[PDB]
Amino acid sequence: HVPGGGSVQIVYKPVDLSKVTSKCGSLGNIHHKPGGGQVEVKSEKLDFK
Amino acid sequence: NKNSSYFVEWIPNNVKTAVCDIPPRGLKMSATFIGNSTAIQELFKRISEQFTAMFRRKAFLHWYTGEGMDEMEFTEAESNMNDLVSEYQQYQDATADEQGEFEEEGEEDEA
Repeated sequence: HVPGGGSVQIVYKPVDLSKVTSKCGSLGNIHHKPGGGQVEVKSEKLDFK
Repeated sequence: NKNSSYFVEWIPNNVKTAVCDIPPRGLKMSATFIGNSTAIQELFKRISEQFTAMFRRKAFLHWYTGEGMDEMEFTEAESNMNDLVSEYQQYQDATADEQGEFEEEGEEDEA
């Protein structure tokens, strides 16, 4: 007679991470509009015919 | 903290607390322990060798077969206890370090 059993195997799945996006707001915007254009407002026309 | 060697390392912080207001009659305060250790390997280690000591020689066994049991069943009770003591000994001092399949991809080779 061969005496019974004496054999198991481990309940084991290794852990890892997939498709974890680096979605931080650290560079979250790029858009700009200038603070108006350059103009002259200080001078008269002096249009005395 | 002082007994780190007596806890298994991949179950963290191995304690269940719980507190009742009401003590046992005739004690001002008490606590109950229910500890689950690998140490119980000892029970199943001793009993399954004593069991192979018996069924290997069909000793005491005529009384039970004599009630309608079969030798397959002694084998399956044994098969399982030996399997069970092998499961508690698989986890006796089982690593928090990764277990098995330690093989890899190599280096790029000239063609």
